[PDB]
Amino acid sequence: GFTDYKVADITLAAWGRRELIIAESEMPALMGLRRKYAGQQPLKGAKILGCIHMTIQTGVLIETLVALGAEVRWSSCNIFSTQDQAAAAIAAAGIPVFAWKGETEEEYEWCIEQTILKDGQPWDANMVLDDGGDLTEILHKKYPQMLERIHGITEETTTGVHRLLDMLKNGTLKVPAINVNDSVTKSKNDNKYGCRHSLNDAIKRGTDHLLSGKQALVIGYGDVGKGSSQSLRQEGMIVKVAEVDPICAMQACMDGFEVVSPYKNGINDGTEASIDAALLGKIDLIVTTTGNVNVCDANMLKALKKRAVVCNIGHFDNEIDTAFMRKNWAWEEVKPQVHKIHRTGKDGFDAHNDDYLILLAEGRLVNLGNATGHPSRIMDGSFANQVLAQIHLFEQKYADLPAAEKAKRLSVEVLPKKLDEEVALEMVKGFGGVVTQLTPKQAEYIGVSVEGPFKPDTYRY
Amino acid sequence: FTDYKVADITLAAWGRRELIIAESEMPALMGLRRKYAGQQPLKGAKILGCIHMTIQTGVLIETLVALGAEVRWSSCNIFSTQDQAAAAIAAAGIPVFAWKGETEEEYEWCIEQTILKDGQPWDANMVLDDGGDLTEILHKKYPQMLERIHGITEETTTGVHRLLDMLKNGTLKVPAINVNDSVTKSKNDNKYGCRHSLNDAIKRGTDHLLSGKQALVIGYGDVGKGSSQSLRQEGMIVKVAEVDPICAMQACMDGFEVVSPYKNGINDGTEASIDAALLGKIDLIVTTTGNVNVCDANMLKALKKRAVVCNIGHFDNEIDTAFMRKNWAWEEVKPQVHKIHRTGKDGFDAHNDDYLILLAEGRLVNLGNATGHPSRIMDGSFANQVLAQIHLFEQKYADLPAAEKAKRLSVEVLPKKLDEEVALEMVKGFGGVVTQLTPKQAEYIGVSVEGPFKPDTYRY
Amino acid sequence: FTDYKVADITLAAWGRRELIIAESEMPALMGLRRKYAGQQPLKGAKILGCIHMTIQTGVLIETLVALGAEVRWSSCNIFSTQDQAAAAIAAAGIPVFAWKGETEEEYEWCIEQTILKDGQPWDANMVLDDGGDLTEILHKKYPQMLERIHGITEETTTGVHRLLDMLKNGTLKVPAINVNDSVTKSKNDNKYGCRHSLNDAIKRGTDHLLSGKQALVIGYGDVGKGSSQSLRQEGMIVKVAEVDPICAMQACMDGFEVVSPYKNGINDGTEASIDAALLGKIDLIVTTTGNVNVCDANMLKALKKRAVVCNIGHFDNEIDTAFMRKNWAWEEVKPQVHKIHRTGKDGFDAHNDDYLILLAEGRLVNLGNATGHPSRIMDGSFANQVLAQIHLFEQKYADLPAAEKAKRLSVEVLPKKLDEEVALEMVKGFGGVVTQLTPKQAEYIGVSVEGPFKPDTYRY
Amino acid sequence: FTDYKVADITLAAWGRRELIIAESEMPALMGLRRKYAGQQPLKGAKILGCIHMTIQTGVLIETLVALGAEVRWSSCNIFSTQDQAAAAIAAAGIPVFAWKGETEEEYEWCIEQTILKDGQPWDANMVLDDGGDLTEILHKKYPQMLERIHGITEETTTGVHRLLDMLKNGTLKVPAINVNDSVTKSKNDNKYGCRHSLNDAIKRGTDHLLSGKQALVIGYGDVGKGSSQSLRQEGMIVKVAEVDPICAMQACMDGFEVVSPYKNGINDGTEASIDAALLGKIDLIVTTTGNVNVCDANMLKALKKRAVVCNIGHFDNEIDTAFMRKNWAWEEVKPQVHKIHRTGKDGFDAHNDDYLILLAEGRLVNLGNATGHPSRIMDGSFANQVLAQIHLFEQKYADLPAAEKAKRLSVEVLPKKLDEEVALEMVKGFGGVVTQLTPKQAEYIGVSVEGPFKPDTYRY
Ligand SMILES: NC(=O)c1ccc[n+]([C@@H]2O[C@H](COP(=O)([O-])OP(=O)(O)OC[C@H]3O[C@@H](n4cnc5c(N)ncnc54)[C@H](O)[C@@H]3O)[C@@H](O)[C@H]2O)c1
Ligand SMILES: NC(=O)c1ccc[n+]([C@@H]2O[C@H](COP(=O)([O-])OP(=O)(O)OC[C@H]3O[C@@H](n4cnc5c(N)ncnc54)[C@H](O)[C@@H]3O)[C@@H](O)[C@H]2O)c1
Ligand SMILES: NC(=O)c1ccc[n+]([C@@H]2O[C@H](COP(=O)([O-])OP(=O)(O)OC[C@H]3O[C@@H](n4cnc5c(N)ncnc54)[C@H](O)[C@@H]3O)[C@@H](O)[C@H]2O)c1
Ligand SMILES: NC(=O)c1ccc[n+]([C@@H]2O[C@H](COP(=O)([O-])OP(=O)(O)OC[C@H]3O[C@@H](n4cnc5c(N)ncnc54)[C@H](O)[C@@H]3O)[C@@H](O)[C@H]2O)c1
Ligand SMILES: Nc1ncnc2[nH]cnc12
Ligand SMILES: Nc1ncnc2[nH]cnc12
Ligand SMILES: Nc1ncnc2[nH]cnc12
Ligand SMILES: [Zn+2]
Repeated sequence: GFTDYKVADITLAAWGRRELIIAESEMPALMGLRRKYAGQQPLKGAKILGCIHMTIQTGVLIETLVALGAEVRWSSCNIFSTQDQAAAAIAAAGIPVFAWKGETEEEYEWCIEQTILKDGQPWDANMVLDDGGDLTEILHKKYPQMLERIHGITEETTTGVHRLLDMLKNGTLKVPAINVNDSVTKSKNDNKYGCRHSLNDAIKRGTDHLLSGKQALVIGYGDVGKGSSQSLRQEGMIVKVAEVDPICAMQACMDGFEVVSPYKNGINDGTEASIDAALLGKIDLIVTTTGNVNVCDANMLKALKKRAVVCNIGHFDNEIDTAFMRKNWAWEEVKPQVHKIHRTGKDGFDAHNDDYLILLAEGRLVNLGNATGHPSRIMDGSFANQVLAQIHLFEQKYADLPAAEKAKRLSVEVLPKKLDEEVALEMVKGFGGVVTQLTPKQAEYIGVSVEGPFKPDTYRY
Repeated sequence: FTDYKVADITLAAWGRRELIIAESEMPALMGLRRKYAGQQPLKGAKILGCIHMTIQTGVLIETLVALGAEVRWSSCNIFSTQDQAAAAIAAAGIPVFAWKGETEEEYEWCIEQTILKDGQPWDANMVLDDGGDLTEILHKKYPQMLERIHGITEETTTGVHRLLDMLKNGTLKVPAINVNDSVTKSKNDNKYGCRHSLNDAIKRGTDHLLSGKQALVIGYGDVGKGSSQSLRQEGMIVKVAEVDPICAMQACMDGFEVVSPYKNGINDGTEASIDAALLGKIDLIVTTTGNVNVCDANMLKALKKRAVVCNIGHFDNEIDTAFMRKNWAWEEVKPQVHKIHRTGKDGFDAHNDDYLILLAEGRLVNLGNATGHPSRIMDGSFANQVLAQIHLFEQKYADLPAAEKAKRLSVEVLPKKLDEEVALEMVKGFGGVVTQLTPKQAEYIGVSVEGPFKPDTYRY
Repeated sequence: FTDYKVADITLAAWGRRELIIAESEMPALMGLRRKYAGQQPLKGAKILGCIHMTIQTGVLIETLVALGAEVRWSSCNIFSTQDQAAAAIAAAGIPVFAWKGETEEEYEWCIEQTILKDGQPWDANMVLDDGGDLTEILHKKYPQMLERIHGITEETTTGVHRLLDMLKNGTLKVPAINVNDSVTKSKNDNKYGCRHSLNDAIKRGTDHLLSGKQALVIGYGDVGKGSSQSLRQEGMIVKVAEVDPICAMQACMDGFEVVSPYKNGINDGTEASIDAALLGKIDLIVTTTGNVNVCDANMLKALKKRAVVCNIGHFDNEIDTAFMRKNWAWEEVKPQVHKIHRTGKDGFDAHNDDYLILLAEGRLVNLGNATGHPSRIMDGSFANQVLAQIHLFEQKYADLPAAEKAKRLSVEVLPKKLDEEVALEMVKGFGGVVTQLTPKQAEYIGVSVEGPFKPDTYRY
Repeated sequence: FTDYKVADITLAAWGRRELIIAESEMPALMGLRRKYAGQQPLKGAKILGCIHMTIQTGVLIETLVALGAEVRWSSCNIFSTQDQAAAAIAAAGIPVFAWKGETEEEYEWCIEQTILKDGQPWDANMVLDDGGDLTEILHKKYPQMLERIHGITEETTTGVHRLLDMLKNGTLKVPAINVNDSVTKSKNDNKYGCRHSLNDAIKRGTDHLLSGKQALVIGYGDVGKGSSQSLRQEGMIVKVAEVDPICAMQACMDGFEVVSPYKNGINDGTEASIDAALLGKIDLIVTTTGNVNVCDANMLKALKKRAVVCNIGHFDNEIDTAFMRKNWAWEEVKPQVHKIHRTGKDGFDAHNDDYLILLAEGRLVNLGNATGHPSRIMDGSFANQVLAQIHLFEQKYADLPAAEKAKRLSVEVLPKKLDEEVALEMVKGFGGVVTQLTPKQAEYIGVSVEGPFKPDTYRY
């Protein structure tokens, strides 16, 4: 009887299920939570609006939430990141999902709206799980009455957290949030090692280019930029790194990279004369990792070496000025999510023109657009933190609190270190790792309990 | 001038040549000399210093002096002094009591010579410490001196732990800056410094090939991360031990197998709990923890014949060297390199195969068997030290009214803005070029164009 | 009549777009097109080709044709064709019989379609082969055709071994060039190609994280060196098996532990000789040997649950997949990815935990589950192929008298000077700049300024 | 015993302690000592040896003696002797003339003391040489001695070139074994030895941070490959120069940018041909070529201020140090470390910023500023030397009639089977376990189960 979904092809469900069964075996933290909490049903009565890339890994997350008692309605947080077999397997399990690979922007917004509304009216949602803040923004702008009954938001990614903190600073945030991104088992696992795995993967799938011996420029050296620069350097690329943050730049130097700017002396005067044309004319690959806007700008695109590959692994596509390219240059599709952008003019191109760039995933997050994003064993950490964060906020029942008590709990918080450690331990056991137990004397010597937590909250890892 | 004690004053010219080179490798510190020369922000400061008397420390000392300070100096380890650096500092008219190869008694005597001048307490008003030994002696033996001291600037993880313990117990008498937890210290010195200097020290002491051999690194904090890289980049097969599952997760993701010396990780102190099969394959063990007895007697008994044993944490009690002194025979190979013969206490066969090689008698190996971290790394740590000395000296805690002392008695870190400023000088030293945000970009991410660029929660 | 057979001719435009990109990545091959355009050195050549029908092979084919040849083409593996490449070649009017996912019967039919044109032997006069299957079929079934063939140019290590065996037995009927042993082939394609494409294929088939997991690479020749790097650079903990102690020495020095699947390295053919403790910790096994049964049934039984098994040597008999077909149940995950359930032959539980994952049914994994080596690497191999075709075609062995044919049967390599010339074009493709020797320098080391730069004994 | 000259005989006990350690790191060489002690295959051999008088050479010498030889020894470089090794050898009753820091006159005198015993030619019958200086002196000055010599075993690439030049000109008087081109020498010592010892020597001489800095390695043969890895593994950004496009292709594929010091690679002797922008960014230049003047005066003028300059090829003429001696002022930092002030010849300002740092006066830096390659690597080279000495001594060329000498007068390598046997012992030293081929597998690949495993064409 179940029809409350919209996916590319329901017949892919059996394939998706085969891949979910494999992914379960690669996600011991998440599966450990399923086993530990199945009896208690800590999410019984939770009704979760979810908006995160509809991948196989998200499928295991969804089914864990459901196994713990929740009901959900789901969409993807990017137009190209859904794996159609994952979406189909979730729909076939009776779970509302509105997601397919290759959505238009209009369809993207419609999919989020289908999670929010059931049978033409607001669903009885009481929790939000978001990656990037688009669902959170729609709820605040269009559905404030729904937020009265929502207990919390659990936010996945750096960009989404920034958006929440902006709302909190402006006094416009209506429900408390957990910053899942800043668990160490998320930020220093997913953001870094996930991109290490999936950046080179996506570039190979899209282009099949040799990377060894070629020149790359990675814009940014935060967690994504660190993992991205390693993805490339481990393949034998000669990688240069750009940064605005001198501490991150110092790390890039010490890690063995030359630190450069696309602009002469680092100063963008807005003119083509401020571009380091000599530097850009030697770059074969540019990757944006910043979470910022226009860090690969029009003048940089004009100066790049002929046939350079351009991609973005930050959350939103506006890292690269693709609007400039759409307005001015001719796009030739090579295959899905791979375009040659011909710099010779807007109306048509010579099939044998040499003056083009190759753009991956139309500038949208390349790892998910041209490959399958991060691997299950990495997403295990992020998604175990999501489950714990959902349990915590659902149990706190913010929406049921009196006004004076809401005022004290309206915050953006992280999970306690003890839980971060518990996720990490399950990850380590998945690798067959064996953690040593402190003796009582050793635990006393460093001032911790034998079971942890092992570090002060100031610790950076 | 006679108010010093060093191994050999005639090494001064060599030390000075090396200081002049080190200046060229320390642009953050040299930038501070230029920036603050006019103000003389340390005029009237009288600084008790206790930190490894290396060439890099020499550049630190001379920066403090160039900013107006007077100092009295000792090393914080018996084997870490570079005798040419000590000589060059003494030859400049600066009181220094330090040499490579001190006894424990001589070590304590050197610290006491900084504290006392012409037989009585110096009129010290600032403390710069690495590991907390000087801080401990002042609190326990010279509490009256602390009434006139404005602050302590503490270099290293172990020393900071000790300060935070004092603050929690209410026994810390003056405010402190935790220099260790600047990012340009902890995530530069503690990690990349050990990356550079661990393999260096092992090569100088043993000249052993590392490629293809098996290592066990105990700990995966900043020092353990850098140490594991030092070995793996040489082609060692490195296994990592940890108690902290987050640090263990990082070791797995970084490409290491995570193992325990004890079966199932359970250290009951019995020989039966040792993973003898694992330890019997290890060619090199390195301790990085800041903890006690992490390479214990039963582990030492089980190690592969001819394994190398060393420690790069602050104190030698990471390894049970007392057990080895009590039970086994020590044959000096050359200074700071001993073969420890597991055949018994009273003599050894010159051709015995059942020995371990211990470096620096278990004391920090990078400084003991080589020269510690390189100048361009120590530039970051020591720029932070100078800024921290300026900050606490200018605050004049000792002279504050009682109500204001109560509010300022704390262990603090430097502001992120200054950490970034030190980083930028370091980056320029490499020829790196940082990009400047446009106004639109700065608005988009919610920061000022000049920084700071990250919230205080950020981990890098 | 369409004198081709491909999966889907509508993929031609896509293939053509990818050919145009690949041309830009293959400067040695495109340089040959330009250099030899005038001469048409392959005018009159009629080349039977059997090599993986990829985009890279497409550029090779079109270079041969641009130099005057006519060709008839098939793939040398059932899973290696890129259907868009085959379509683009068919659409250009070139006979090609190839698709991804051939049966063994279809594979042999495709080779036969190259050999026969319109129901009779084509008037072939040249052979280009990868692995020796076409060479074998010609000798076994069409020996009269070899009377008119001037030579064979053989791509890969396995094919060369087969040719040398024929030469030793007196069964080889035409001379050959060993293309594999150009340095710009063996030490480029076999090593760096596998470095690029092994981890690529494993990711596409499984999307498994590799970092922190345990791999066993069987063999450490050129393919094993590149394969081990592919995995270790992703953070795998890689162990290496070898029978050749020189290759094993290189693996140790490169930072790998060298192990055997068998106790003390001795296989007695029973499960008791398996190192079950070792195999029970392995997450991925990769065979690279060119040998037979190097991942045998007893090893397969002992592997860790849910281990990935794959082969990157030329033929699938490196792994005992016949044992698995006879005894265990195969569940297709997706094309070229099977779970092999060790619970029995007749069915499986969808939730069984005791399975292995086999890629490409044991056929070469880089081509089966991804797209093989990248264009910029295949540029070197395929430049050598073109040069080898030119050389043998020009020599005209088939036109020699019978007594002279007997004396001119050999297996030769290309001269070092040409290997250097290919390498120079590759380097220029990266933007590299080679220095020119001064006359004094060239005299000092005993070479010509233009090369060759090394004696024939040199191993690089 | 007085028939020696060393720096300080009292260092003998230290040398012996280090020899005993080195023995445990040299299982191939010690395996030969044990295997051949009974047979005494070198009984009656009288070996003139000229190779770096290190601890590793000490183990070599004592192995030759243990097998029956008598020797007379000198070093083949003025800065490479370890004085404790020389003392330990002299204290064992073995004639050795070597110390660290010889003058050129003393260097020649030391070689002459090996050649002459009590003022007259020794009754030498074998030569062991590293670089050809002893070989050249014998041919030019002592041709009568060569009549009674059975062979030369030559260690290094430069020496082999010199022998092959003599053979080509018809001036080589006795047969030679090219020890360099065993795989367990060239692809072990030349590459992995330099990987270990280059960064070691730079750190000992300068204590400079390498991570994040720019290096230029001139050459990408075995020494250049190992050198480039030594630097890149420490986090240097390494660029590579080459004249050989095949070696340059390998550098690109290995992840390096390939550059020339000269515009378009044309070294026309002019200042304007220097790529000033490139050289002005280089912090470290290392020469690895075996060629002459590859770091020339115009390059030295253009280098970044405070760049480090060193050579790891056999001879110091890779760098134009004569130009620097004639034009610039040298300030000794410490032994084997000079600042070269580009401000003029007559004195310098102690605070001048415009200088270069030269290590070991341009002589081989790994031996000059550190201890060269490690024992476990030199084990391979020196096991090959022992085998080569045995082979040529047993052949007794000097006793053959003139017509029979003609057939054996050649420069040859050891058989692959022996190369494999050395490698196996090396692998067992790491605890590696080689797999034994089954008879069916050996048949499949066409080899004997015991080896050799590869054709003579194989490049590894
Ligand atoms: N694709 C993925 O799977 C994935 C995974 C995790 C996070 N992300 C996204 O990637 C982005 C980066 O995340 P993060 O965790 O690395 O954030 P981060 O804050 O740790 O790092 C971003 C870095 O970009 C630098 N930067 C900003 N503007 C710059 C400019 N103009 N030039 C150069 N450098 C500049 C900043 O200084 C900072 O160090 C965010 O959008 C985040 O949501 C994507
Ligand atoms: N030698 C040097 O030049 C140098 C440089 C910087 C710091 N240090 C010293 O090195 C030590 C480590 O400093 P750090 O910054 O890395 O500290 P840290 O807190 O970052 O790391 C120490 C690690 O040891 C682990 N650990 C504790 N007990 C353990 C046990 N029994 N087994 C395994 N792991 C265990 C902890 O979990 C932690 O991750 C300190 O003593 C510090 O003062 C030395
Ligand atoms: N997939 C690809 O794209 C690709 C590329 C190049 C070559 N190849 C194929 O890969 C195979 C290997 O080629 P190669 O050039 O490396 O050959 P190689 O001769 O250089 O190396 C093969 C190695 O396998 C080792 N070996 C043999 N039997 C063994 C055993 N039982 N256990 C352990 N090690 C064993 C040998 O000692 C040898 O070192 C061949 O079949 C070749 O045709 C495939
Ligand atoms: N220091 C050590 O311990 C040590 C060890 C082994 C060998 N060596 C010596 O090192 C030298 C190199 O030995 P190798 O075995 O690497 O020789 P090799 O022939 O393998 O390599 C030398 C390389 O230098 C390149 N080259 C020549 N002239 C050049 C120039 N003008 N610019 C750039 N590149 C140029 C050549 O093309 C060649 O690839 C020899 O002198 C050898 O005796 C030293
Ligand atoms: N595989 C994945 N699933 C969900 N979110 C992701 N973010 C990055 N990779 C992802
Ligand atoms: N070189 C050095 N000088 C001072 N303190 C140090 N800590 C580590 N290395 C050091
Ligand atoms: N340690 C060493 N001893 C002898 N010859 C060498 N060549 C390189 N290193 C050496
Ligand atoms: Zn999102």
